[PDB]
Amino acid sequence: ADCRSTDPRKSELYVVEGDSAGGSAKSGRDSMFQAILPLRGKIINVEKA
Amino acid sequence: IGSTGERGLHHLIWEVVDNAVDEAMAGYATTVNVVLLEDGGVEVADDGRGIPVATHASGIPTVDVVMTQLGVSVVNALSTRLEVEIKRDGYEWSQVYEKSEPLGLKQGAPTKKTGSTVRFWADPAVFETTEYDFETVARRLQEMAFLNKGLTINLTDERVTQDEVVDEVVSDVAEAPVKSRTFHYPGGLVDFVKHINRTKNAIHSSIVDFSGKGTGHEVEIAMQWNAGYSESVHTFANTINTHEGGTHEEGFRSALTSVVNKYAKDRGDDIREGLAAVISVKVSEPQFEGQTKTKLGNTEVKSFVQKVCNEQLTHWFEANPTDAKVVVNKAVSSAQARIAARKSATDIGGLPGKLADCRSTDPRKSELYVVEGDSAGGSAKSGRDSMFQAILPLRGKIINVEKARIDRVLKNTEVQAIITALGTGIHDEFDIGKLRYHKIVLMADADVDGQHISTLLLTLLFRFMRPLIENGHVFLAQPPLYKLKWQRSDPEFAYSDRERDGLLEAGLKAGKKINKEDGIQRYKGLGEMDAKELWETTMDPSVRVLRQVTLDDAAAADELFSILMGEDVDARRSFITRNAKDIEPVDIEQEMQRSYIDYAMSVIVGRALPEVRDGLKPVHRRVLYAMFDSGFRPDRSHAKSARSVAETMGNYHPHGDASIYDSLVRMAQPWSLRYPLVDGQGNFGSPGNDPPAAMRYTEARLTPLAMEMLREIDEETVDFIPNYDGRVQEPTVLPSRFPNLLANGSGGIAVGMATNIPPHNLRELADAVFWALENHDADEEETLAAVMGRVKGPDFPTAGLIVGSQGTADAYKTGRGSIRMRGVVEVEEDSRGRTSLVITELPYQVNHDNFITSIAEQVRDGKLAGISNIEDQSSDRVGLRIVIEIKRDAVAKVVINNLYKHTQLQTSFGANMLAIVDGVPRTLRLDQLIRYYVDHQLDVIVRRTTYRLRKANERAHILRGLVKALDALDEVIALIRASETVDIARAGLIELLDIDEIQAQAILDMQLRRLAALERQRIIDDLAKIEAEIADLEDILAKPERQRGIVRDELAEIVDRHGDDRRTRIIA
Amino acid sequence: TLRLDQLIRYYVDHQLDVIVRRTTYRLRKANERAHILRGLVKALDALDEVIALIRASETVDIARAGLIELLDIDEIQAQAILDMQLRRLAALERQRII
Amino acid sequence: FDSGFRPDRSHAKSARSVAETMGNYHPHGDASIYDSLVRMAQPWSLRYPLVDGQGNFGSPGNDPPAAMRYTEARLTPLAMEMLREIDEETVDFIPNYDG
Amino acid sequence: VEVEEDSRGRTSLVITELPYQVNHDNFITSIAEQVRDGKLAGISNIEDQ
Ligand SMILES: Nc1ncnc2c1ncn2[C@@H]1O[C@H](COP(=O)(O)OP(=O)(O)NP(=O)(O)O)[C@@H](O)[C@H]1O
Ligand SMILES: [Mg+2]
Repeated sequence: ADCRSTDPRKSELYVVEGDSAGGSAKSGRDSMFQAILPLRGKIINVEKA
Repeated sequence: IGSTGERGLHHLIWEVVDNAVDEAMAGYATTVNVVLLEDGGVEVADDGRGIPVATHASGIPTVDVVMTQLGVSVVNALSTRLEVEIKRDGYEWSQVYEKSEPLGLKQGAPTKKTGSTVRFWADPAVFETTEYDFETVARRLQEMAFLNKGLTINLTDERVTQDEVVDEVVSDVAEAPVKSRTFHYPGGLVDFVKHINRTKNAIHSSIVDFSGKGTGHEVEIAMQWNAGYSESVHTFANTINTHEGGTHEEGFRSALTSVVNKYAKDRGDDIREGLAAVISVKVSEPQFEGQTKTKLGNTEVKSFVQKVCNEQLTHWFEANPTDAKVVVNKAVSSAQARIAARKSATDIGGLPGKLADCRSTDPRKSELYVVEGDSAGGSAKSGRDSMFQAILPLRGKIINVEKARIDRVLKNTEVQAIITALGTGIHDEFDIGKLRYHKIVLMADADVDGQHISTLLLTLLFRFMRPLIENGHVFLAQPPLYKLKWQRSDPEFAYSDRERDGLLEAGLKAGKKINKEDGIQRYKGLGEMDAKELWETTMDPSVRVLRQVTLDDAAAADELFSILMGEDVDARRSFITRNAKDIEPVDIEQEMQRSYIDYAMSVIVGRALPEVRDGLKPVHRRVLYAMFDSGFRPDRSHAKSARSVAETMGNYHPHGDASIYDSLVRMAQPWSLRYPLVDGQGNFGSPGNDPPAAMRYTEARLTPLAMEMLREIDEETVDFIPNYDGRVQEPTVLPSRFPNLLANGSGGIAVGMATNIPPHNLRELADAVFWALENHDADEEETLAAVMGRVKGPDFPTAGLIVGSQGTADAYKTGRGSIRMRGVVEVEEDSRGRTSLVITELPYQVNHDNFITSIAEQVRDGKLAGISNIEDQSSDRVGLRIVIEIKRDAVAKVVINNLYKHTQLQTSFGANMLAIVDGVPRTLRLDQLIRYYVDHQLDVIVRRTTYRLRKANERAHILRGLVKALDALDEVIALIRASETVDIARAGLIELLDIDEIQAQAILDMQLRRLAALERQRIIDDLAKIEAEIADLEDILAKPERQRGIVRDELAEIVDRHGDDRRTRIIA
Repeated sequence: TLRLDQLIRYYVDHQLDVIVRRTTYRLRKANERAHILRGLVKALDALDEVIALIRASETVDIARAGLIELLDIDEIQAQAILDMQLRRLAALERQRII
Repeated sequence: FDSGFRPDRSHAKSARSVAETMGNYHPHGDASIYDSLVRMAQPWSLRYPLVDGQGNFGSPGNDPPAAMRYTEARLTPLAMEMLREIDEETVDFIPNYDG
Repeated sequence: VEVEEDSRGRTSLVITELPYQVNHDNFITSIAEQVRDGKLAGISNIEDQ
């Protein structure tokens, strides 16, 4: 859910999980400089991987 | 007669009709009129010769002689009244029989015209039911006209309710600006095979027809071969369906095989594989053997039919060789396909651990019980008597064998399992000798699942295992209907509705105690019953009642199964819409019909269609009510979603939280409902691919609009019915003080039929309701004109645009129309001259995240061009912002146009005005939806006024009772103190003051705080307060036009505080 | 990870705690119910005057504070009397309270 | 216990006992709850069963129990001793999922 | 395990009890497969009575 702002200085990335606060973080945000990455699946354990 | 139930009750009709038709079969009667009467009788009129009226050999008229002997005599025997009108010998007669008593034949008017008429009323003191199945009757008469090439049969049903769908072809549209059917088939058996191969879709075009005159008989055969996978070879011996077989069948088969071998020299089950044929024999002295009274014995008929078939069959192949060629290219295909089918080390093979077989080696004393795994799997396996009972629990899904090829049938595990248990083969490999259990007891629930399974198995046994039914090895468990649960005594089990009252009264009268709300248990599932209960009530031979599945007409049963289980959706749809207001030998065609309708409707009402009155399916209704009754009103603070889900799950809808929360959420989502019924808190997803948060996290409560949906439900404004565990009462419909169906819309597909109603504006809808309220006495044609105009079209929450107004006017005037929807795109240039189209509005039901991707993948595969980027800049603060970057070479106007072309940015909404009107699925016009809602609202008001009057004359009685005690307080208090017990004090009150046991208990249960001066005056003033209300509601009842007004004003108020400005703009 | 004795003793210990926690609460409740019955029994002796008082006061709050002026008791004890249903003033039921 | 399903009183459908747990104590999917309910009802599972069931409660084989709408279940004389005087502040209490 | 017989003359071993937590139907299965695979010989038949 990318923000308007092109400049990374003023940009902001919010990493959620769609199941938790995806739908709502997407609504609440100042879309001018805020982007939402709702994690919609199972993340792996990258330790001994 | 055969049965005291429905099976035997119909046999009377056949015993009457069969005489009238075998008169037409003599060639004297042209038309037979069959009338199912409103009361309970049956009228069978005809234009035959006339029943012999004059005095017989005995001395009493021949009409009376035929009515009390061998036949039709049994009709009069089992009749409370049987009238016989005869038109013969230049005059017409009366002859009436009162409870089988031949009273007298009065000769009136001189009729030079011939015929007869029999009107008989069945005895309810003898039969369980006196209600005849129209479809059962309808089907058997249809074949009666097929067998006789020049006869008309006219069936009419009188007891048809004012509204109900009567039509054979139920119109997919409009339906607006006595069930009758006529049978006449000039083709004969030719017309019959056309009817058979209608759906089967035949290879060749030439129907084989030939007639064989006999030395004491007469045969007629019609044939056609199909693409289909089975033999539809229906046989008849004197209008009787010889389903078992007989010499005419085995003579035609000999002569048919000895004909297909002569034409194989040119260029068994094998041949027959395709064929749909009809053998119609006439035998002078026919005698039938068989386990059923069917199966023609007559050995000379074999030699006659084989001689007729030999000569006439070869002849067709000689004269029509071009079709004869495509016949053998199906027959030899059948051979090599089932040849290849044919074709392990130290194996038991006997169903590993998916069955629990009986100790008994002998099949004669052995019983197999086919149960559903989760239904009676464990309880049957344990309750049983292992010495002779086996349990095959079906742990899986059963295929709809009806149209499928024997390949997919035998693959399906649950089908494959059954065959392995019985031991007998399949079609060719089938040998009844190998039968391992001499009783097959199918046990399944009354629930929508159990009925769905019964249909599936009765389809299978009828097709792939017909001998098992005929020989009478297939049964149906008859489990208890009720469990009368006494407090001190052990429970008694009732199987009948009548039997319950029996044990209920007698038991109470004998001095027993039962709860008078939840005291009786109506079973729905076998899962309910304990192991012990299961043996004592439905498994033990010493107590049980079984139901023997008997086939009574295979040709009519072929029809029933080809409709409900077949591939013809429009025939099936129609049947459902017609039949919507719905030890012992049982008919297959009637169990199969009841089980189908019950399942068909449960899946229709439950998930497919909204009610016309309140627009909801039961789940939403049950969420809203559990919420209301739990007190999650808008005044009070939100409750965790889980709480509402739990309250619905535990009391009204006991199926997994899954669907319950899924509906709760939809009613909360402002992009889902035009007028949201739920007021949510937290993450309730997005119009993209974002789900809502867990039920444990989100919170919801009713909206003040949903409060109008519920408004005064507690005041007996709707009919309540007992919930799944008959512990509480659940409403059949919600009051709906605003028109929910049209206001919010409705979608849904289930069992062939689907609905798709759009959402509308409440303000525009109130206008049309006020018009209907006011202009209460106006024509369907005028009121439809008025509703359109007030209502200017659908008003989607997601807003957008409605392009044109034909599909809009279509769906209003018919009930089916296509509504074009478009999205609002704005254009904004950058800073570096880079233009970009920004989607601000998208049509209703288009998924946001699924849309962006569509464009992305369309651009990726070249189908979309001039697009360099897509961004979702949408938030709650800046609405929808799907930002499409367009190239500097590309023209923004054409890109906007190409998106309107390919993508979801433009999509037409297909409207379907389907709704459950009086339990009947119905396609409706805008005015009908309006007038049915006003109907509801006017009922709601009188009912509300009724309860209010009752619940006031109730209170006033008490208050008058209390006031009486306040003035007599010194006496009242000095009395109570002197009396030793409460009941002694209560008796003294009824003495002292002329009051009721209820007015006196009001005094006793009265707290001391209520005696302080202000509170006495509170009771004094309350009585005169309530007495003023009583005066009013008496008037409200008295004046119906005053109630019409209440509706208007109460609804204006709702649109004056909750109505809103039109979201989507209608354009052209 | 525990031996058999570790499990037996941790059990016994919890039962011994369950008893004291109960007895403490039972006693805590027994004195609560006692002061109430003490309140009502006191009111049963003055019953004539008690009844005379309640009806002589317009509101329940004048009657409540009047029920502490009359009988030397507390607001919880005075609310126990006011909420007393008339039925509880028949001979057998008055004897149940005493 | 809180819902009053003592062994004195008649059997309540499993769905009522399930809905209550899910309602204000454990707000998850009914399967996890009902599965626990069913275990305490099975005499081949618990040596001393805590649930007095009624209906198809599966088998020690591959037979599942019936739907929660069908089976009925209540507490056991022994499970009553497990809850013996919980109302009497014999144990510590904590606030539930919503509080 | 009890060992009944003298019916037709043929002997059989009837399992009257099984250790705690063995799935009955997965056990009958287990035996039957071993028998099909030859791994368990002598067993001519298995059934839940
Ligand atoms: N419309 C009719 N006109 C003249 N005679 C009739 C008519 N309908 C019935 N009958 C006569 O009524 C008689 C009595 O009926 P019934 O006892 O059923 O004998 P049946 O028809 O020979 N045998 P069944 O095969 O059992 O119907 C018949 O034998 C006919 O002769
Ligand atoms: Mg007859």
